[PDB]
Amino acid sequence: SVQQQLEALEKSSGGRLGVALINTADNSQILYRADERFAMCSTSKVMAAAAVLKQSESDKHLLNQRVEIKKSDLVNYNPIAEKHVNGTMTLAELGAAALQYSDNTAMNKLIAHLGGPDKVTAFARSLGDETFRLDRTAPTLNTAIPGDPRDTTTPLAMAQTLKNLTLGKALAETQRAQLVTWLKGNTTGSASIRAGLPKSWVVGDKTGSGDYGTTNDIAVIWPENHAPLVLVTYFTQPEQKAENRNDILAAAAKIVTHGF
Repeated sequence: SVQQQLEALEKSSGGRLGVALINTADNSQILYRADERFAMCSTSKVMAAAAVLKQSESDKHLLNQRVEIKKSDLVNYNPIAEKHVNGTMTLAELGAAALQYSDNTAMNKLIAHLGGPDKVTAFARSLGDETFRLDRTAPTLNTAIPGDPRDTTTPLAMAQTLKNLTLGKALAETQRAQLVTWLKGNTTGSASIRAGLPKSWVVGDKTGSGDYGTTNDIAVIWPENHAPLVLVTYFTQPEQKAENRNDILAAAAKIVTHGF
């Protein structure tokens, strides 16, 4: 019935829905188009921040390293970085801004620090993720053109990697905890996966939206009396100027976390 419910949701939606839920109680999964590629949009910011966290494991000064913010670094959506023009932000602060506010300047500074989008890909590969690819900086990583492989992954690959990052083997403990803290403090996800869940469940997530009405969210969810769930909900539409549809992500989240 869960499969039927997701099929029905997609049927009405006017787009293409991708879901992967991993239930860490038993490693079971709920999958819907989970091996199809979707543009990640800002969900990719998790991988860039995590790559810097990985580096910080072997450089105790890295997270407090100053990064100069200049007016020319501002792009299309940078609510935190714009406050710091002519000043500095630390790499930790850039991670926080990228994840909790989806700050594009912050994402770009993380990418630049790492040595370019391909370094983020290499980090994902180092985690066993064969699917993730980062090709561009922000905001062009949000073009989300149907069939374009740039800046894409699959729901299952991203769920597996988010699990490894937040609950599993990817990062040292202090860094894992930092990533979790960041995701829990996200400000941009109220109407997405979170809106489909019991209000008191603890959740960390990263949203992403782009053209083609591409509307995404990746989450780690801690029920009150059950093992964590890792959930990726990706959604994209056929027309370039389609509205984004966080409601669909909330609906999908409700479907797959029910009976629980």
